[PDB]
Amino acid sequence: PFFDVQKKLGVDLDHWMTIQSAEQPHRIPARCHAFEKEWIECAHGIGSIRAEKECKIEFEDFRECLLRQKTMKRLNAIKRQRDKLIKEGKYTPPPHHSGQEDLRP
Amino acid sequence: MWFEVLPGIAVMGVCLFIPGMATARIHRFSNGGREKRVAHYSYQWYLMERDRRVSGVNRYYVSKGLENID
Amino acid sequence: MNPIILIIILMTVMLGTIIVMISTHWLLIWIGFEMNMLAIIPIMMKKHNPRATEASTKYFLTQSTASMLLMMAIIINLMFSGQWTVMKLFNPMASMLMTMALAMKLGMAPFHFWVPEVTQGIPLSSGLILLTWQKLAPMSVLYQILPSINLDLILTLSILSITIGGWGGLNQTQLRKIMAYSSIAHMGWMTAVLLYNPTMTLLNLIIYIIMTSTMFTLFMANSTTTTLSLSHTWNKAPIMTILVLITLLSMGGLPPLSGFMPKWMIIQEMTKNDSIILPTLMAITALLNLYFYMRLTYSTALTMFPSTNNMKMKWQFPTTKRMTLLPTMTVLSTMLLPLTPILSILE
Amino acid sequence: MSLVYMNIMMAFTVSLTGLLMYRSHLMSSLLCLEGMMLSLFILATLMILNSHFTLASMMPIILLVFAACEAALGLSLLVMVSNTYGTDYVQNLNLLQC
Amino acid sequence: VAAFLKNVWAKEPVLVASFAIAGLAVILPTLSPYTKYSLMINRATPYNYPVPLRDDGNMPDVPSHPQDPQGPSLEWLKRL
Amino acid sequence: MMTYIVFILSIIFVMGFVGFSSKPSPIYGGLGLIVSGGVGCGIVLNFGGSFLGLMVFLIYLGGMMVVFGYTTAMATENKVVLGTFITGLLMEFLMVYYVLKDKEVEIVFKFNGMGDWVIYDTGDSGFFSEEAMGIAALYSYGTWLVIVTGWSLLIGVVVIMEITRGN
Amino acid sequence: MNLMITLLTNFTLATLLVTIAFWLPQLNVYSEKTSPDPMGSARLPFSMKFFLVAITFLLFDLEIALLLPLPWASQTTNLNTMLTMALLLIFLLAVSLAYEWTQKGLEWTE
Amino acid sequence: SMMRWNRERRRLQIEDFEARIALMPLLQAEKDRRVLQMLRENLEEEATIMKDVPGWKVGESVFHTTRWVTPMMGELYGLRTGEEILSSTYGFIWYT
Amino acid sequence: MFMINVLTLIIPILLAVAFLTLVERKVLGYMQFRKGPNVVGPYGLLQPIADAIKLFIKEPLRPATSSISMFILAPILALTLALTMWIPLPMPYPLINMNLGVLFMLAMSSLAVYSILWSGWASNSKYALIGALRAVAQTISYEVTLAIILLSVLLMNGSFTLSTLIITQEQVWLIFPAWPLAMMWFISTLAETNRAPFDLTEGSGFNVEYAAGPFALFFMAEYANIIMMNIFTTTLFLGAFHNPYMPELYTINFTIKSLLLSITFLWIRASYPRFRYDQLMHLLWKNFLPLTLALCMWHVSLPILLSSIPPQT
Amino acid sequence: PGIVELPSLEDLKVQEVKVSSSVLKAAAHHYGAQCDKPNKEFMLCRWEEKDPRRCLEEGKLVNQCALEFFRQIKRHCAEPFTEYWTCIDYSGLQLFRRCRKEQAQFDKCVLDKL
Ligand SMILES: CCCCCCCCCCCCCCCCCC(=O)OC[C@H](COP(=O)([O-])OCC[N+](C)(C)C)OC(=O)CCCCCCCCCCCCCCCCC
Ligand SMILES: CCCCCCCCCCCCCCCCCC(=O)OC[C@H](COP(=O)(O)OCCN)OC(=O)CCCCCCCCCCCCCCCCC
Ligand SMILES: CCCCCCCCCCCCCCCCCC(=O)OC[C@H](COP(=O)(O)OCCN)OC(=O)CCCCCCCCCCCCCCCCC
Ligand SMILES: CCCCCCCCCCCCCCCCCC(=O)OC[C@H](COP(=O)(O)OCCN)OC(=O)CCCCCCCCCCCCCCCCC
Ligand SMILES: CCCCCCCCCCCCCCCCCC(=O)OC[C@H](COP(=O)(O)OCCN)OC(=O)CCCCCCCCCCCCCCCCC
Repeated sequence: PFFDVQKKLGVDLDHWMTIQSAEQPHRIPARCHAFEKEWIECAHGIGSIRAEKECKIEFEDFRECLLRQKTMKRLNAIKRQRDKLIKEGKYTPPPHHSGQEDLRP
Repeated sequence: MWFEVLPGIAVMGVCLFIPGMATARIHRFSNGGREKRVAHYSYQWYLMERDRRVSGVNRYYVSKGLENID
Repeated sequence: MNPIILIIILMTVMLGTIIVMISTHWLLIWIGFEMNMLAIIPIMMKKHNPRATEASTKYFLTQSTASMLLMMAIIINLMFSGQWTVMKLFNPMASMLMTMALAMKLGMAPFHFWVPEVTQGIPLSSGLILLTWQKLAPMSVLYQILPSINLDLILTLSILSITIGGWGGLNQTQLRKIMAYSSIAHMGWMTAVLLYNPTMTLLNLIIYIIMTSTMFTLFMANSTTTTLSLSHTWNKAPIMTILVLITLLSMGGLPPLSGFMPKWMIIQEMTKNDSIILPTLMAITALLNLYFYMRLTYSTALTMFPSTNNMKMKWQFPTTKRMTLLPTMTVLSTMLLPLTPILSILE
Repeated sequence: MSLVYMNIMMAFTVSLTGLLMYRSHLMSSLLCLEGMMLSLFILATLMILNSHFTLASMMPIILLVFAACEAALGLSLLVMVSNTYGTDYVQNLNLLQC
Repeated sequence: VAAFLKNVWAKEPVLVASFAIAGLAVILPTLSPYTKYSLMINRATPYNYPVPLRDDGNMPDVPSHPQDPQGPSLEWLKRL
Repeated sequence: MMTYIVFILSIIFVMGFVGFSSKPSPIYGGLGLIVSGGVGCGIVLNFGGSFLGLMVFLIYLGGMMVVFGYTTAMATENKVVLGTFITGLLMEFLMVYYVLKDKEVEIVFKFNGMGDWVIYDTGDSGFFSEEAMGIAALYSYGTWLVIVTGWSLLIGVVVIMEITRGN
Repeated sequence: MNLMITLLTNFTLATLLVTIAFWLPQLNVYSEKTSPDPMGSARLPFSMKFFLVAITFLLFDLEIALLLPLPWASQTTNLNTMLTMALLLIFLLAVSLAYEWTQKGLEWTE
Repeated sequence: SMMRWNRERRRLQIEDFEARIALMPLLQAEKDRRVLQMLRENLEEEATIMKDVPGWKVGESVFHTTRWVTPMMGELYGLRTGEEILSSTYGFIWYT
Repeated sequence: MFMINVLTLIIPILLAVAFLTLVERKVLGYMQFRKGPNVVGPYGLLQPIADAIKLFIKEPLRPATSSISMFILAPILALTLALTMWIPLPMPYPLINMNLGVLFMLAMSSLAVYSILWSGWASNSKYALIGALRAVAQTISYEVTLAIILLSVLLMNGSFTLSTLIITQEQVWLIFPAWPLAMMWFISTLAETNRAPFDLTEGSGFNVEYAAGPFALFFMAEYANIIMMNIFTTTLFLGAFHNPYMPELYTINFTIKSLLLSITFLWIRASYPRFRYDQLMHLLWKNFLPLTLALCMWHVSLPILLSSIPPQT
Repeated sequence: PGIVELPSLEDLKVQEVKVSSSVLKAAAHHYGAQCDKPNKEFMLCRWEEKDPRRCLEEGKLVNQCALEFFRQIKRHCAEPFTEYWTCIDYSGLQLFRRCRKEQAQFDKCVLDKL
């Protein structure tokens, strides 16, 4: 049983640590505040059975914000192709990716 | 008498004087005649790396003032 | 033990279970389980003999391993969901680990290997606390994560608990090991209907707590810890034999008694869901529980085993033990089946 | 996911299988349990710092304190067993077979 | 109520000092006039950027320049 | 080599666990868990959790493992151990060789083979540490958490003094 | 990086001085001899009291681990709550010491 | 003495924070141009590396949404030398 | 350049530990109406050198140890932790200017009991093991008041930065608002490093089973900890004037104060009889710890009632 | 999904404020006094659009108005300001509290001449 005493008595014992989108000290945002805000505002009140299949896009964007699976897979792809082209001698790294260009600011 | 102990205390005091004096000299030597930049917080490191990028010699301790802008 | 310290420690056990029940954060679930274990350790070492220290060591090792698996499941949920809400789990690895951890806390088979040992090592009031109050927290956590539980894992745990708790009590003469294998079988019954209708899980939990509390309260009132010590009760106080008769015929699921109320309703919620084979195996396996219950009724109520001479002295003194709620528990654990549609209050 | 999480999870499983396969002593079991706790601490800390989720920075300390209190309780049990048989051997704890 | 106090100050002066310091530490923040200024300083320390507002037209209490008169003032902190 | 440094520390971490999960003796096991705590502190410190790594030193190693070694020194005074050690080390090196020759692996979850420097943030947190402020919020926001932790520690004192009494 | 260089230098100097101190008089040849303690061969009696002071240290050290973010927590804006919970943690540490006192737990190591 | 001097230290801290607040729009604008510079350079090098790969879309986002996502460390420094990577990803942590 | 900075830290540490033995024997000489060593060098200045060259060619004791590895690693950990306590000390500028240098020093001084524990377990004598367990229980006892006094003091600092603790004390020594914490701090640092009247490892000590070389290494780690804790007490209560353009004013000033405080250790070991073991456990758990909790509550609630909360930065 | 939209390298070119951090921190309060409006339009645009790509043009106004801030120092009070930011630049934490009289000379020259 989930005796919801916190909603009954109106006290906030531990809802504050529950999500990243909650209120943080000195307004420090989490790295996936916008993604989790979109996922929670999608999935609020519609129940979990509708929320697993009607908020799939928001939750997959939020999960890939969390773990960065697709991003690191894409960086593996680009770095692997780059190293293959350097090994074949068909590509050269540019001056700004060799560290010789007096950075912007 | 009691002043015989002062040579040993003086040698121990010189050995305690060496590390701080030497690290002050080394900090003034490695940083353009100035103190070492204290970066405990992320904003201080961002300003320090911005100094390193605008100095043009990849040393943060080369201070560019009004002679650099037009 | 100081009575003030005993009150504070039992309030700490109850506060740990309440923190598991009322909180919306996984760290507070874990804190409640840690507090519950930390406070129930002196209830087991109340009498300070080597068997209670061995039972407390086995309980510590199993519940600590379970709490560490529980925290690993919480942490993988934090990986794959970024949030701490006590609801469904967002990874089948976290779901498997949390169901394993709660199985180790409930003593469901094949993680049951601490329950007949620890209950044998500790007193009867502490065994009452272990077999009744310590089931309320993990069944609540299982109640709240049931959209994430794999059906195959929880049903394997359920039927394996029913069969092992059935075959376990057939070889036992110690009353505490009989009640412990009875515990394992009834936990299998509670978790088998959990993903189909968890209201029947709460119903079986309440009826089980009433029947186990009745039997441990009768054992405490009569100071009987083995079968043969329970056999002397007809010569000391005969009404207790009638009460253990009606309570053990209740716990075996025999109608018209109220221990038939859970499992019938459990069958009533599993034949809805196209499952005929599994509640049939469950019902047929429950006859083993009913067999060793009938063994205890043959030794206690339906025959008269020979007593000793010194029992004649114990006729001259009344029972002064505070048999708290024993007539209320004995009425509620037997005569409650005509009130079977009261179960909707658990919805 | 990240590469360091593989090593911290494999560390947790190594300390688990050490805790799930006793050799002789109860102290070695408690040490494997606290290695499990240490790996959970490191893993929770890397997630909470990685995501910049601010309020859960007080989470691993809690995960320390309770579990360390747990270890204290375990050490007490070990001592009581070692006051009965002279050693902390887990093969002395076999009275509850009967 | 006082003979006991001289008794415990003779026998255990460390515990009398301990409970006196702990008693002052509990009751005395409720009695000081300066406990308000702790909060009034700790909210007036700007760790964040004071993100400006879109001027709709009805904000007479919000300035349009930092040196405007209206807005929160920290002259109480300079003066005290 | 240096861009993998956190990874490298984690390797030593796992090596240290095979140091004591193999359980050679509880005292060498305590030493292995001390070395593991040191390198896991290094893992935490290389993300910016300075306070949490110093809690690994001050409270875990210097506070609790002291009590483990202290109790062990007053309560205790093969080939299975060596085989367990080499088996765990070889499984770890096979994992390292796989994820370094493929840059991707899947034991139970999918794991990238790149350095874990890639997943960081490219911003600054101003005149605080985010981790120090999240721990400072234990007293302002975390009231209930402080209540249950202080009650569990008081009850921990009570429970230890009850069960170590023997009466 | 400068810290790791400093730690490695200090550990290297420590290891080098330990290697000197164990191996510089191994160049000496001096002799050999037999060389066979208040207790002779009796095993160490377990003193319960040293274990009690160790566990009491551990519990108060966990309470100190809770108390450590107070210099950072004094900067908060919820100062009445912060002051209440700070004084409450130090009061529960005092209650732990009072219970450790009055149950004779601090005895013969008072 | 500590009352007067800690009040003075709070006034000096507020002065330094107001200096930072006056500087933050310039540093924010320079940071925006910095990260857009690095992403444009990485995009052009991705377009000239990922040509042989069949079915490759250069600059395809891994997110379904069209919202700006804050670029990861490996998205900016994924194609640079190891010194710039180490200096940018462990510079503040390893600074003394 | 930085390796030069590390060596100019740690070599004069070892030389100051060397001449601390001469200063100790001379000051304990004159406080006992006699002279200390003055034959060997001119006024005795070659006594630590003669002592070291004697000890490093003494025969090893060649013992049977229960463990080779911990018998080796106890002086290694001793010298390593005794030398790395020096690196965050702002004097006027630290070697490693870290944000949590106070917490670093507290954690590394908490790790030093493993040298006592391992070097007592490595000796085969069980009575030596009893001495090691008593010394470890003493040290971990007084670490409690180290931590709580340190926290109660740094509530007036604002952060765990050691270098900010100079900026704190530009107007007053921090021994004026916190002298009871100061005097309990001084006794607690006196009881950490096994210094009289708390040296119960003189009476069997834990390291009576080592050779003369490794005993000299344990001894010099002990004295490095003595000079270090006196410098730490100097920075933390008796903080000096700091000119950013002439740092040697701060260096000479904290040097003179740290020498007077180390001489005060020497002047305390020649003045009092030793505590019995339960009497210093009574000193900690029943005298220092209630006052330390009371003054901790007072220094929590005191910047709030005075509106004198220090800045974080 | 979609191709990400990034502006060109010609869109990102602007005359940089190539001064150090102490040169900025020395003139920080007069910058916040005098360069209020483009900085606040930029940070309002930056917190509302939540996208740097929508805040390029306003960002250039920031980099347009800071330089006009410094030229007007370089025309009139280059010597008191150089004497002031050098003293700010010596300190490791870059304190204001160590440099109050060069601050008084610089603020005197700014208040008179500008
Ligand atoms: C850090 C800079 C230097 C510091 C000072 C260095 C110089 C001084 C060194 C002196 C020599 C020390 C050698 C070792 C001494 C060991 C003995 C020892 O310490 O015993 C401790 C003794 C122990 O007591 P005892 O054992 O002597 O007495 C008997 C005690 N019973 C009954 C329990 C057996 O005293 C203390 O613990 C006192 C600690 C400090 C107390 C500070 C009190 C501050 C004032 C509080 C308020 C009082 C007013 C009332 C309330 C007002 C409210 C408005
Ligand atoms: C959705 C669910 C939410 C939760 C709902 C409520 C769940 C209630 C679960 C009840 C579990 C009871 C646990 C055990 C009792 C707790 C109090 C206790 O510790 O009692 C033991 C006590 C010890 O006495 P002692 O002296 O130590 O015994 C040795 C001999 N001298 O005293 C004794 O030993 C005295 C002997 C008799 C004790 C009888 C106690 C009976 C309590 C249970 C009543 C039945 C359950 C309540 C109704 C159903 C609720 C589901
Ligand atoms: C940071 C500061 C650290 C300071 C550390 C050092 C403190 C002590 C400083 C030195 C004190 C004075 C030393 C005097 C040594 C004795 C001199 C002497 O006259 O020795 C006589 C001896 C035998 O001479 P003989 O030929 O027999 O005489 C017959 C005459 N008809 O002749 C001999 O024995 C031969 C000569 C031996 C000389 C030894 C000198 C001492 C060496 C100490 C090592 C450290 C030196 C300083 C290092 C730091 C500075 C570089
Ligand atoms: C028996 C074995 C042998 C025994 C002898 C040798 C071992 C014991 C003695 C050495 C102990 C090592 C302690 C290392 C960590 C100390 C804590 C620490 O690093 O704190 C300093 C600092 C935090 O301060 P902060 O200013 O916040 O961070 C910089 C950002 N401004 O943080 C930083 O600056 C972080 C710097 C980068 C990360 C450095 C990580 C180094 C590797 C970890 C420890 C390796 C040793 C492992 C074994 C230890 C055994 C206990
Ligand atoms: C409300 C604010 C918060 C209060 C709590 C915070 C406390 C902070 C300090 C931590 C103290 C922790 C440990 C306290 C233990 C107390 C129990 C005790 O020590 O009792 C025994 C003692 C006699 O000692 P004995 O047992 O003989 O020991 C042998 C050698 N002494 O017995 C005694 O010495 C008698 C002790 C009781 C009488 C003391 C009276 C003190 C009066 C101080 C001024 C008024 C304070 C008002 C506050 C409320 C007091 C109730």
